[PDB]
Amino acid sequence: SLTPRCIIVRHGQTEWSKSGQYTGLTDLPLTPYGEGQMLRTGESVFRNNQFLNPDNITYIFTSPRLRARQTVDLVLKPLSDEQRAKIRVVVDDDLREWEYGDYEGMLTREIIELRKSRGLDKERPWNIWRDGCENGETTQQIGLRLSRAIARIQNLHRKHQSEGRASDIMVFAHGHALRYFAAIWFGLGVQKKCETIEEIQNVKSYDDDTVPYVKLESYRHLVDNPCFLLDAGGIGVLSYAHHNIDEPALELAGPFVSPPEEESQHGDV
Amino acid sequence: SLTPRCIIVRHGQTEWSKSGQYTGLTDLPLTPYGEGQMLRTGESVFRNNQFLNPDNITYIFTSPRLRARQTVDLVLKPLSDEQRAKIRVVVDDDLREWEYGDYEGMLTREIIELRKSRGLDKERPWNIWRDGCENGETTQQIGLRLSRAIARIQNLHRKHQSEGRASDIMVFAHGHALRYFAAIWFGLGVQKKCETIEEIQNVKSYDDDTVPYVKLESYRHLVDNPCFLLDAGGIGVLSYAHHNIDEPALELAGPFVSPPEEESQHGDV
Repeated sequence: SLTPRCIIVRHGQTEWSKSGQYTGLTDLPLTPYGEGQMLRTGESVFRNNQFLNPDNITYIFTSPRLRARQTVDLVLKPLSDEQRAKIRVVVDDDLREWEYGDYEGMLTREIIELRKSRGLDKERPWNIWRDGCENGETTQQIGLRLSRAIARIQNLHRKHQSEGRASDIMVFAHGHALRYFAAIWFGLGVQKKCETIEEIQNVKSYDDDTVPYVKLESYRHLVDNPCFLLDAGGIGVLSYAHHNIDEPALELAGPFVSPPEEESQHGDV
Repeated sequence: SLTPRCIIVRHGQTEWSKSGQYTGLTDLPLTPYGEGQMLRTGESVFRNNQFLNPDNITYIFTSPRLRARQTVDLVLKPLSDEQRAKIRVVVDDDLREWEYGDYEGMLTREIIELRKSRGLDKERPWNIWRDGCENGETTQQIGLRLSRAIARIQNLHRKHQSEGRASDIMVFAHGHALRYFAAIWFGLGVQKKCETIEEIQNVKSYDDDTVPYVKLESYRHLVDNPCFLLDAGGIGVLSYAHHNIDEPALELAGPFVSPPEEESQHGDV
């Protein structure tokens, strides 16, 4: 049985993303170049079934944003209808971009200037991962919501594996969000217990009965930059050491997966 | 001008790697499956110049091991002689696999059993990133050599970029070593100053005048598992935030690089 993966994909280029602007809840479309960019992506990741075999895909999660949903269609173009029917696509609000608040639409340079004029960052420079965004999200808020996504996904993965099924789940979302996502997948940042009303409640971010909700004891958030680079159309491959869904890991993935019988990993413990 | 990348590739499958055995200085060849594995990889990475353009490759570093060297030839089969003449290949002893010492050739379960019989790991289970290997390397020793290779690589990157050249450097090495490499690339583990005689001296690990030696002030080593997965023939993409060689980053790399005019990244600071 194949080791499960969660394969994260940033939406294609939008106008703001190309220009360095922070795009959160603003619902921009893919630019023409962005479209072609995701069309060629899907083509390249499905080519001959070596990197991604549509038979092994169980779930595809998507941020509600247009740009992300557009990317789903475009990347999945090489699939047949038969292939598409076996796959569940779930819209999940937990997957949105960091809510930029006051900073929506701005450039870094501008954010710094705006904050400076407000008396902020007097001792150290702004750092979104620590500080979050005025009238937008703190690092804890996005850590939390991403953690519930992750736990849902890992839970599907465990059930699938335990059923003897291979399972590739995809996530199409955003630049800050996915870097964040991948950072906590493999253990960066800090563990915090779920205490406040927000930290405990079911905010109902998706509507799909076949995706069990995972009620978290605790969650993860970052306090600093994880140092990931993720351009539009960038892909990350998240997964597991020693076939153990308890040892989440970031995969340095080559163009094709080895069958378990041909894999090269040391044993656990 | 394009952001430089250090593209790390684990050697193809060997008989020991396939079976879970620790392969350090033992100089195994690729299995036939391994060869085919890296022939197909090279083809897939050079396919249409979108992921890797031979034009942009300046340096290829390789561990001295046979398996790594074999992989270099195999991955580069798609190249013309003209293309290969513009690329320098540098054998670097600093890029070898962790020296497993007493554990060479063994399996993890076997390592644990041997250590337990010696009275070790009485309070917590063996962890190589903290503990290293009996009559092999400490984590600090491999941290050190890897740090020297990185420093030399980032050095070339900076020079090439400052000369207005793109720069893709490849590194072909090993499972533990590469994960370790990527881990320190982007900031995991701990900074330690170079104090002891080993920590300061030039061990002369490669022989190529065109590669400047970098005399380190301090270096990095891990103290725990960075949680990367890296099969035989796996590939990671290391790089930089905001085109600043001062901000090393791991890239979640899609099938193709965007021209800087098409890239989607927030400004720095």
